[PDB]
This record gives sequence, C-alpha cells and structure tokens, in this order.
Amino acid sequence: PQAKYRHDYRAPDYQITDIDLTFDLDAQKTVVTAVSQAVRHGASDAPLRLNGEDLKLVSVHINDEPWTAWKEEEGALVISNLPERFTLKIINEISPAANTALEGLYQSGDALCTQCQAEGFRHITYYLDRPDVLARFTTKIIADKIKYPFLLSNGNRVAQGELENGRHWVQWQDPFPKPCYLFALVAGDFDVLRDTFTTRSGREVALELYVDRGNLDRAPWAMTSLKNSMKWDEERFGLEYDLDIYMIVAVDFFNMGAMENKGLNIFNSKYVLARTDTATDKDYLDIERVIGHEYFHNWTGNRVTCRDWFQLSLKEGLTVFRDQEFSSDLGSRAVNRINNVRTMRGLQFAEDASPMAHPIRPDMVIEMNNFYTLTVYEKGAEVIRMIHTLLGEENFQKGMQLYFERHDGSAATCDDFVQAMEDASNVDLSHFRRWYSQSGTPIVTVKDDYNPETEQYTLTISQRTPATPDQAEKQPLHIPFAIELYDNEGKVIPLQKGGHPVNSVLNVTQAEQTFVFDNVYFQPVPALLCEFSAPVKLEYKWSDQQLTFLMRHARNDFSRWDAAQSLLATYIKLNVARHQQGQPLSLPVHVADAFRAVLLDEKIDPALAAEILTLPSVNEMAELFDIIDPIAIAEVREALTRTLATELADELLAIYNANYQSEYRVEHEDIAKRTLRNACLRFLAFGETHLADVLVSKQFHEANNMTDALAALSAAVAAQLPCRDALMQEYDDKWHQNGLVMDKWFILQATSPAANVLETVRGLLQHRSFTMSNPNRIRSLIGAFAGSNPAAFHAEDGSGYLFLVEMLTDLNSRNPQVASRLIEPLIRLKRYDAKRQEKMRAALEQLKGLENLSGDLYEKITKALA
Ligand SMILES: [Zn+2]
Repeated sequence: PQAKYRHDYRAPDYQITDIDLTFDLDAQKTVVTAVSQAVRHGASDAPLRLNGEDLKLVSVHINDEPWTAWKEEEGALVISNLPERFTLKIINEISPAANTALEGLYQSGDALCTQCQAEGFRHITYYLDRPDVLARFTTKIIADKIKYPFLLSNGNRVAQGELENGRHWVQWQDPFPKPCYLFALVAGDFDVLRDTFTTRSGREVALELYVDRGNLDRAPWAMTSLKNSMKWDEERFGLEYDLDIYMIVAVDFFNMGAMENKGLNIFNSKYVLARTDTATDKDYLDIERVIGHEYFHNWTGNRVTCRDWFQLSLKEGLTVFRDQEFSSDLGSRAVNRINNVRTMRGLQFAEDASPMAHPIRPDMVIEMNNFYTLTVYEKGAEVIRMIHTLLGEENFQKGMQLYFERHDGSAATCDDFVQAMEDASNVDLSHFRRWYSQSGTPIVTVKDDYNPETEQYTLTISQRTPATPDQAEKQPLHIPFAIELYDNEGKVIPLQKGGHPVNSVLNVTQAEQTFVFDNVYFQPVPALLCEFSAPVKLEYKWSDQQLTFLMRHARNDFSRWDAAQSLLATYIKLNVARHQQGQPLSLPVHVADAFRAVLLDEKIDPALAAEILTLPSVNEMAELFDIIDPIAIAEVREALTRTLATELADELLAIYNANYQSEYRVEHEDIAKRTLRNACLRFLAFGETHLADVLVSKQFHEANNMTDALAALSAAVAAQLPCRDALMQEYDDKWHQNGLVMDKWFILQATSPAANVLETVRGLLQHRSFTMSNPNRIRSLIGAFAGSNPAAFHAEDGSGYLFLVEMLTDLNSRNPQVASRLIEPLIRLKRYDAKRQEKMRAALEQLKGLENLSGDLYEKITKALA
C-alpha cells in the first residue's frame, strides 16, 4: 500500500458535471447504473482513471457505444481514447450484505445505508472519487416495497412509481454540485418524526428523523437540537439552510459518530436516541453537539468543500470550532472550555507524542481513514480558535463572510481559509500558517521578575517543539499567549508600557522574548495562557499559594479550574514517584484545604465546583510523565480520591444532600447541580464501607433518571463496594435488550479496578448483548479495556496485549476501520518501560505478519515499529 503526498496534488484531467444513478437494490446483489457527463480538462491523450474497489464490472459505454479501449487495474478502471465531452455509462454489481467493513453501501440490521468518507463511493461504482470533482446528482432507487418502504437519497423527491413483482421506485435530485463523499442512500422501514423549521428569511424546511420501528420515544431531543442548531447558525454566523428538506437517519451499525451527507445525514444512533431513563446528561449534551456539528457542515464542508483530503481540517477543525461555540453559547462556556481542554491535554497531546503524530494538515497519508483524528478535529479547532483570538469576533465573522463569498460552490484549501481571514481583517497570519504544517505540542516556558524600584513586571517567554517521528525540523510558532495580572486584593492590574495600554494577548513569535509591563504597583500573581489561548504545555514555577490564590480570585472560571489542575499535577507527580518506592500518599494539609474551600464556597457556580472536584482521568495523568507507569497512576488516583474522601467527608455529604433535585430537567442549572452532586458521590463511595454502600445502593434504586443511576453504578464498580454485583446484575436484567444502554455497562466492566477484569472482559465476548458485528459494542468492551483501562491493558504479564492481538486478528479482516481505532493503545509503546515495550513490539510484529493485513493497520504498525 502506497503513501500519497500533499505536494503531489494536481488538478484532475477530467471533471464530471452531472451524474444520474440508478440502484436496483437488493442486500445480496445490487446493480448500479451510473450515467456521467464528463469534460476533459487535461491533455487530449490523457486517459480517464476511475477509482473502484470490490466492484463487479458489467459494462462500459461512451455515448452509448460499447467501449473496447479500457483496462481494469488494481483499484481502477482506465479508459482511453476519449472525446473532449461525452456520456460515460457504467454498470456494475456490489453486495451490501457481504460488506462487513461498513464502507460504501452496506446492511445495517434490516436497513441499507451508506458511509462514503473519505473514499467509500468508489466501493459503490467506478468514479472520480476525489473531492475536487463536483457533480449534480440524481438518484433513482428501485427496491422491494415490503422490505424497503422508505427509499432516500440527497435532495428532493422528483419522481416515484410502482412496478410489478412488488417493487417501487423513487428518484431524488439535489441541485447543489457535490463531491461524491457527500452522496448518501438509505433504504428500510422506519418510524419518522416530522417537524418544521422556518428560516429567518421565511423558507420552510421539512425536518424528518428516521429511527428503527419502536424508537420514536427516543427522537424528540435530537429534533429539538436540530432546530436549536439551525436557529443558532442564523444568529451567530448568519447562515441559513439552503434546501427544502432536512433528513437524519439513525443507524445502529456505523463506524463513525455521524456524517454530513447533504440534506440526508446518517448518524450512529448513539448520537440520536435519548430518553431520561436510557441516557445521561452527557448523552443529551453529546447529541446536541453532534446534531449541531453535522448541521454546521452544511456550510463548512458542503457549500464549501475540500480540494483534497489533506485539507480535511478545513472542514473538521472549523466545524468542531462551530459545534463548541454552539454548545458554549447554549450552555456553560466555562464547562465546555474545560472539557475541550481536558480532551486536548489528555488525549490529543498523547497522539502528538506518538508515532502517528501529524500536522493538522498532513503531508503524507497511506490510509485516509486513519486521519479523522483528535489532531485534525480537536487541535484543528484550537487553531481556528487562535485565529478567533487574534482577530476578535467581528473580524473573524468578516473573514467567514469573505471565505464563503470567494469559495461558495467550490472545493477549497486550508490556505484559502487563512487568506480570507487575513484579507478581511488586515491581521498578518503568515507566521501563524506554520500551525498547519508543524506537528507536535509546543512547550512554552515562562520566567518572571518583579522590580520594586521601577515597578515593572517582566515575563521572559520561550518556546520549543520537540522533534517528532515525522519531522526532524521544528521552528517557532505564532503563539497567542493570554495573560492577566492580579494584585493582592484579587484586582486586575491594567497592562501597560511607556504610557500606552498593552493587549493582554501577547504575541509569542520568537524562540525567546521578553515582555515588560510598567506601572505594576504591587507584585502580581499572573494567570497565564488564559482560557488555554494556545494548544501548548506551560512550564512556569508556580508556588502552591499562587495557585490557591487563583482558585479563589481569578476572574474567568476556566483559570480557577486550571490553577487547580496545576496544583494537582505537582502532587500527582509526587505520589507516583512515591508509589514506585513503595510509599503511601502524601498531601500537604493546605492542598486538601483548597478543595474544602471550593466545596463550601457559596458564590462559586456549581458547574465550576463540579469540574474542580473531578480529578484528572488516568489518561490526563499519563501526560504529566515521560515514561508512563499506568499501575502507579491508577493506584495514586484511587489513593487521592480516598484521602480527599476522608479529609472532606462531612463537607462532601452536606453538598451531596444540598444539591438533591426531585425533578429531572435537561437544563444547564439543573445539570450543573447534578454534576456537582455526583462528583461528591464519587468521593463518598470511598468513605466508610457500610455508609458508602448504603448511599450508593440507595441512589441507584431511587434514581428517576439514567444520569443518577449510572453515577451510582459507576461508584459501586470504582470502589468495589459490596452492592456491586447485585446492581450490575439488576442493570443487565433490566437493559440487556438495549445495546446503547448496555454500552454503558460494558464500559464499566472494561474499566473496572477488580483484579479479575480481563477474565471478566473475555467472558463478556459471549454476553447476549455483545457482538463483534457491531462497532459500538466493540468500542464499549474491547476499546474501553485497551484505551481506558491502561493499568489492566498494561498488566505486567502482557495478557492485555495478547488479548488485543486476538481481537485485531478478527477485526483486521472484518472491519479494518474499527481495528485501526482499537490498535491505537499499542502504538504508544515508546512511552512505557523497556519490558513493556518489548512485549508490545512482539504484539505489533505478530500483527504485521497477518495474512491480508489491511492498509489501515499497516500504516500504524510500520510507524510504531520504526
Ligand atoms: Zn465533521
């Protein structure tokens, strides 16, 4: 399998302007007839090179002439000797029922549906499967009426009829030219929730949500979120929907979260289906986020698409930024920012330190599906957010307007987007562009000095990015570095120099630079990298008292949570070193006191209190260390929880009780209270055993919602309480028929601290609610074990690696995309000790020798073993 390089981009020799598709649909054998209008742009002797994978070719005609001048090759149909403009007709067969990879057209339960990103359309017919080829689609679908009463594709229904032998047909037309990755087709029998949205200019849009029969009770929240998303994009970005119908289909079998196919999104049902007894506050907020995300792609992705797949961040980073702004505008901005920063620090930073490290605009790709990553999405969004920081909302919106004005109806590049931002704002972004082409996390080191004779505060700031496996050379970036200075009363000291105000976003552009501030009347406590103003690691020699001062006085809630994180980092690092020497936890009294003060503070937003009282996960803790000791990290996290539970027992129980809510509401004040209450519960589960057991068991049984029932169940598992086995069995007996609800239970089983966790996980491969045919089940059981239980995955006997190898040996053949997601914990070997590395290398060498090794795994394994 051959690498492809961004620098090799070349305009296509042929364009296809219009394509008329017919599907004679059947799960065993689908016949596709594709009639394309092609125009040559390249040299008159250039052949037409169509992509195709796993297709049975039936015929090729050019202007209705059976064509003799073609050859099939690996992944291609090469057609020679063509006129300048012509009608191409291809007939080919495919088999949805045999498509276990879930790429192209496949079977999802009884339904047929598509997943065409990045390059799945070539699994349906021979085509120019590249996103700079934009065609107007019309799609006719012919199927058995009883099996497939609903036949959906992009756009509007323009014809329909019935046939003999119990078949019917529908034809769809989408007036907007589109790259083929936005093609979608759905056939099946569904319940449909129907509603309407009227755009600000008065266009009435029919909204239709298709769910499996019986699931209509779980549909209204997603419909509500869709209307919320539409309204918000109008208010915030001035964008309206541009078609007459918006369809969403929820499918159980889906390798991704959701896809933005024009006017016909297809969603993993995990991001659609919610009822208060089945779904948590977090599920509700995730549905909102992902409904919004796919809706926001209508402009940032669809009306302006990607010239090539190396530009993936152009749509994904910008759309993630938009979904974050949506969630933040509608909810708690501080909570959203906190959560996204934890994802950056705990998950993305790890990827940027891995063999798969890549810039947000990659330079080299073997399997494009390997690059739908935390880097392209989450760091890509941090990069858009830095442009927003540098320009401010007004200029940023001007740049959006110029971007759409220039690029509406075409495929664009990351560079085009930056250029629009720069032209609209008159902010020079040429050094800034380096964030697109350099991989790795910068480390920003800050030293300060207060001069009492001159009343000046000096920050000496430096930056470096360590070399990564993909790039030996690194250069300084344009780092927006937001600061705030506090006097001893907690008041902000105006920033100024030489009689003029200074902007609080510093431009850190050099390897080393000094910034001097005048009229600093008192020695300041600084807040640094405010609101995580750049995606970097900060090195500053904090005192404990500077941090607790900030937790008490910082103006932005983010800064208070972030000061607590820096405070905790110090003692997590201390206690991991202690664990390694056989010693128990040590924590100064004044550190527990800072957390007591948060619990008892009446003025603090419960949303903030809740996040400060949620300890960093084992993955966030891992990023504090050069060499990861996952067993010490897990045990230290538990010991810290036990220590805080003992020191704060009375305060924890008071706040738990005060935040009781008899009514369940999916509303941001109610959610904040309940998140605080359940954060208290986590600690309380580690109190005196009988007391803990009673409290947890009672919450589980009296819960009037899944958020509270799951928080109880999770605490019983985490603290290994006596009630655990009974509660876990009760949930199984109640919920086994419901895969999405069982995913929560598989996760708890997979991440359990019990000594026998792997044995339990292996037995659950035979559980009635588990199946290897379903990516959600796989991710909930196997993926959560390997990625979210590193202590057990990295068991010293190497049993975790051997288990993952057995699972990937199956999935490599069955569903390479899911296999490649799941291999990720194994490729982090260089972060671990020598003895672990050699077992992990051994596991990777075993996988490398697999017969029919997928390109998806090949790419990661070869990087990991380099
Ligand atoms: Zn997206």
